[PDB]
Amino acid sequence: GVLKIVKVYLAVKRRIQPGDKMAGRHGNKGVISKINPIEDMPYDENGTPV
Amino acid sequence: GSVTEFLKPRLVDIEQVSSTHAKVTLEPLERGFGHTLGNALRRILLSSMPGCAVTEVEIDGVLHEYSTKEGVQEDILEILLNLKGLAVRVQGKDEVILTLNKSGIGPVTAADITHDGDVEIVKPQHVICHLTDENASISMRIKVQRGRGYVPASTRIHSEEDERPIGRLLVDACYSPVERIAYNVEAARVEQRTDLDKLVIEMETNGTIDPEEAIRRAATILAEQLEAFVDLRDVRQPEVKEEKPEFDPILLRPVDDLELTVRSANCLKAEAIHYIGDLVQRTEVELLKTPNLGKKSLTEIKDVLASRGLSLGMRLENWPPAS
Amino acid sequence: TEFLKPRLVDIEQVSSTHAKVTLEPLERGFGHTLGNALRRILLSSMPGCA
Amino acid sequence: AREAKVLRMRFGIDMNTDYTLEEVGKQFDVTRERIRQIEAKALRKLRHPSRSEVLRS
Amino acid sequence: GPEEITADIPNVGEAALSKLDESGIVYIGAEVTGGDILVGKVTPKGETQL
Repeated sequence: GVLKIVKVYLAVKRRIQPGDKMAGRHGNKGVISKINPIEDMPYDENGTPV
Repeated sequence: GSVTEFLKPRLVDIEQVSSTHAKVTLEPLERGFGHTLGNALRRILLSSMPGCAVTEVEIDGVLHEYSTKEGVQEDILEILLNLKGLAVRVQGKDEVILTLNKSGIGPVTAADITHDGDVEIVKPQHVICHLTDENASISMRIKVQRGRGYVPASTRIHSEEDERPIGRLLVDACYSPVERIAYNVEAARVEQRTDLDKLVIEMETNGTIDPEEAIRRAATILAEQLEAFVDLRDVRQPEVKEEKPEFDPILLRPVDDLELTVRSANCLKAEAIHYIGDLVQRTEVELLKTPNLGKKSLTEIKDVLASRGLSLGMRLENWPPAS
Repeated sequence: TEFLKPRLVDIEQVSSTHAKVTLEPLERGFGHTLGNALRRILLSSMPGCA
Repeated sequence: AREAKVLRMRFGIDMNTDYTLEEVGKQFDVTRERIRQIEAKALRKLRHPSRSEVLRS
Repeated sequence: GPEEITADIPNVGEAALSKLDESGIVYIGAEVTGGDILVGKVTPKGETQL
């Protein structure tokens, strides 16, 4: 072609946005829905949520 | 007003099992209320809680968070993650800067941090780094603030520090001091009646907060939110924003948008000239009497003003309407 | 530093008995907290004669 | 009119062929500088409106 | 004509030098978002008529 070129390596970090294709190990396909705070998720006799 | 009976709840024994685990029991409670206040207090505690957390970290010799440093067994990211779970208790501030200098062989814990008279560290044994060689040395500045409800670095794209040096590394914030929250109803053996319950609240925190202010602040939030449930005037918003700019919108921008020399910027900042709305209506006569402003600075102003189309020393006696 | 207050308040009475009330400005979980709380109060903790 | 036509004719808009200071100075009696004076004054008028300002970019 | 890598990009503000150096290349470690400039580059083109 011609002349000089410039490459720029930039790094981004993405979180688990609602819609990411996440699956298990037994063909357990799935798509993340919503986000759902910890304050309103199924818990037991202890503080441990899910 | 003269109806109903009802009762009142009160705090009893706060069994402090450990510095992180605690138990808050509320004995004077009925059956309906004792099981109703459970979810309310639980949700407000597992979220709507203050606490302190690290937001920014500036380390010497490190530009971005994807780099490393000589003599450090852990990379920068790991160090940042170790600073994520840093138990800090600030006395009476909303922003504190903790300096951390440490050299020589050995692990760098939270004890190596310069002990401040305002900052109270719960666990000074918290692993932060692992210096290998004896010639290795690290010096970082940690910024701790007081907030609520997560809020990572992705939320603030650039709404803080217009410049912000390259050295500053942004870290996610875990404000909520409460880890887990559970509660049990249980029949209360109140030496009085027979049909009463004692809402036992099992709590687990990081030790950066005591059950006292925790439960009281939570109930305070619940009360303040129930305050709007009294009267219901159905207040609407007036809206109807005005849509007719009398002057050019550019005059609403500061002098920093002019993009000029430092000296001229200091002169405008010393002459009480913040926006360009004042500089655009300031004659050269007043600019000549300005300290440290010669021919170069004046030519600089007229060139950076005429380029944007505007002029110098005009008149528009409509400043500033009309909020 | 603290929290905000609900400002937009609407109430429509589909008669003298049936009614609907909406409050817009609210944080996470608060809608459900006050929801369940008021629900548990209105369904038993209310006086009245029968 | 003696300013709209001036700016219009000088920079040549909505009339195809654009003219110079001389061809406009002859059709308006006073030659050169005078027609340039008004041409400059018109530019002075456009220092407040934001339409063309934002149209710039 | 040839295309050069410079920082003298036409129609730019203070955001130019904000992320870019004296040459026209973004500093290593700078935070960039959708819209920012990474490499200053200009291409020659006269005529245009206007």
